[PDB]
Amino acid sequence: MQLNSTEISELIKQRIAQFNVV
Amino acid sequence: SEFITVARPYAKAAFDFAVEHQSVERWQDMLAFAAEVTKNEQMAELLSGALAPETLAESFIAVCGEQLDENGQNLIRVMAENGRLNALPDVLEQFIHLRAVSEAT
Repeated sequence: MQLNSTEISELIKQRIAQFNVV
Repeated sequence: SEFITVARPYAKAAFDFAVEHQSVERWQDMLAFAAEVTKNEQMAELLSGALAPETLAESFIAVCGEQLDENGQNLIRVMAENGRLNALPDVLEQFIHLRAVSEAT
């Protein structure tokens, strides 16, 4: 399922490794 | 402010890239020490003090002894941004299993 905190994984992967790189 | 479910993806999303850059090995310590300080009476209150994530975001990476790579600083802020930076152990337990899954296939 993609909508609750459990799906934020992909958003995390982009911020956890590339937060200050947007 | 209790998104315990956010730790599940945090432990994995933070592991996904930690594997590509071979960080998982040294990365395990960062999460182990981070999860240990979040479940510390004094650190627990310091983290859950106000709605502002900054007070607990930089305070956490600092008490660790600045021993966290870029992702360690990016994760704690995002984790605080969601009003649940104190859920570091919530992700640690999940991350330990991810290693067993990676150390099995």
